[PDB]
Amino acid sequence: IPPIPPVDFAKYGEIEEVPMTRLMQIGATNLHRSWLNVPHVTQFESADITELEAFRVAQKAVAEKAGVKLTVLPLLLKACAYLLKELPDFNSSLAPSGQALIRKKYVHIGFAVDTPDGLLVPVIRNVDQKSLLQLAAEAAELAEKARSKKLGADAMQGACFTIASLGHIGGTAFTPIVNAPEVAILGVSKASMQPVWDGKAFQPRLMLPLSLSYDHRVINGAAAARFTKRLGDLLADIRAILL
Amino acid sequence: IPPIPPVDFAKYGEIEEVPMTRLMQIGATNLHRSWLNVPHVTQFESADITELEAFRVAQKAVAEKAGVKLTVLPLLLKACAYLLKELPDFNSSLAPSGQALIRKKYVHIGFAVDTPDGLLVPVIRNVDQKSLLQLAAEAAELAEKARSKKLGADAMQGACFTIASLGHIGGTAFTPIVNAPEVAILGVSKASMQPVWDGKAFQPRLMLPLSLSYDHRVINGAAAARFTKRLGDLLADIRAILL
Amino acid sequence: IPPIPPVDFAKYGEIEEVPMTRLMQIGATNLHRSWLNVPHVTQFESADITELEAFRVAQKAVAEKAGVKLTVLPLLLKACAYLLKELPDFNSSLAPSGQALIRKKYVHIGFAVDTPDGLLVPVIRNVDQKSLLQLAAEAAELAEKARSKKLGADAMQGACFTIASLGHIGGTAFTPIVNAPEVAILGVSKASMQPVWDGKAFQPRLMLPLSLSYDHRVINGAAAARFTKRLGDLLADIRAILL
Repeated sequence: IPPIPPVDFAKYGEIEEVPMTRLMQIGATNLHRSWLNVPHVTQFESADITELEAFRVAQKAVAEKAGVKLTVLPLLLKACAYLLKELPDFNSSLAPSGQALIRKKYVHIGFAVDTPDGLLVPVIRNVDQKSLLQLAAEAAELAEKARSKKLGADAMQGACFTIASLGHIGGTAFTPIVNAPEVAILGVSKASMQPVWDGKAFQPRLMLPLSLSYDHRVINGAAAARFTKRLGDLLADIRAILL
Repeated sequence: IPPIPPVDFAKYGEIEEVPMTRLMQIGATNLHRSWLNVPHVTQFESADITELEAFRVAQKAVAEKAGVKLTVLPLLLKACAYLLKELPDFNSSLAPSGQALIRKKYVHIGFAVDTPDGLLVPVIRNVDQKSLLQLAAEAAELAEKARSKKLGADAMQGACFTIASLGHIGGTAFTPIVNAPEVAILGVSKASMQPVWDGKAFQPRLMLPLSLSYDHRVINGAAAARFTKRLGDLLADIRAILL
Repeated sequence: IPPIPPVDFAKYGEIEEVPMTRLMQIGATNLHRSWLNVPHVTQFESADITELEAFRVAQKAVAEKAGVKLTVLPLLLKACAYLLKELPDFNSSLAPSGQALIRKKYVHIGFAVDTPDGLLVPVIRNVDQKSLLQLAAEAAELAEKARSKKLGADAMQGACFTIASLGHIGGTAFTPIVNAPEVAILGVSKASMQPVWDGKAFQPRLMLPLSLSYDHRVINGAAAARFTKRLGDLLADIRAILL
């Protein structure tokens, strides 16, 4: 692939060289390898989380009694695990022969933690089997170990899917890059009060922006549209996970 | 381009190998070839289809008398054909010498049909010359043949542009991949009632999300912004196609 | 990278060959080189410019007395220059060794001008040091020279960042391509009156759509979300640039 021509940046003013941590360099390589290997499409959707939010906030007592903080992330992890089982092509990878998908029968999900040294994506194993306060505890632990460089490379392996949440900082939507060999990554941005037509008038609903990027070789437009539609449906009423 | 390292997925749990149809493999190759060849940009726009929708629904009698279903797709195909003639760089392809555009003087448009075996994009020839009930009939036929594997490879050729509609499933917008050697593809998502400022107050208008991806080597930002603006203008009042 | 198969386009109808200006061909090459080199992510945000707009319009007298037109572009250039200093990783480039960032201590910003011959991106040097009417005058001059082929290649060099504004034509958002070796580009689309929840009811605020594409090897999701959040914050109240 043609390289970018070097420029003498100091011809234009003062420059300074800072170096990249080995973590950034690793990260840089993996993103570039994914970019050139995966033809990316991003499907955008918004989910009504007004009732989910009310639930979160009411269970503040129980979560503190348990010592966990219950954010949107365990609710997101539980719903994507239910969906990764319903729509199995999202829980799979392209076999190196280019002619088979390896469908995984397990659901481990990674989530992006941005640390000073670079991006880490710890993996919670068997998300489909853990409860909201279990995933809350564990997500929190893995993030603290990630920040404190105590995350062992074992916990960075064998994910089937990645959630990347930037809702705590800002933004309306973004187009994340698939962590190949996974086949999809869910970006989540900031929730806002939005007018939503109730058939007769506009009601304020709290809306969560979702950005699903996927590997278009494995997932086609209709399948990905159906995945963010079911996810918006499960987040609007998380009780559907019970049936 | 650096390959993705193989992972032993069975170290993490049970896996299963399903194979890809030849159609998926073909599709996989073509998308990857487009991805690496076309520097992609997506221009997003929303079009007011309140009046278009009213028209569609009122002509339900005539369409049933004709045996056709009149969806948004023939209305979309007629407007893009008028525009492909107004803005001819969208109806062209980059010559293999890298230094000429081949402007096509015909308008054939493909539309994406997602079938079990994979994606098919049948082509309606000379969309600029057919009427809304003619394109309605023909689109329906080609889709049935596509699903029923009776679509002959002849009808999959020589398109100038592609419409990919996922409005029947969901989503707010997506970033489609250009089917090279074409130079653009229109993605269409779900219509929603939206408040739109009338100069004095917010009126509910039915808004259609449009996502134009284009080949930035051939089309620059201003030209693509002008294309989705004219398309939003023609869909808001389809009578402008008459003049 | 696998080439696109040639098609005999004349099998389908009349075709015509128009040639590409040398400018388009140069442009075509540079975009393709960026595309294959930079793993791109776009972060979308909206900024409340109601008060900025009021200010613009009230200073119409002063700007005309000075002979300049004061558009949104000098306001945008001043805010990104303040931010390029606050968040220095956006004002830097990846060193050819792949293992260092060259942080620039100067702020020169380019802006996209679409001319008949192709795209030109003139550079205003030391944007951080010039005033709103100075940047207004200079932006206007450079654009006229760009259109009139009088722009000397000197003024097309050593930019740290690019603003690409299509707000004067249309669109809701787009995904621009990073001009490598820069690490980010801000796309700006059309402002619309939008309902924005004031804690109790929806107020019409004039909202500007921002689309920040970045080089994900150098900038991670949280940093880019923080950059468009600070930019939305500075545009909502440009007086924060004074402190």
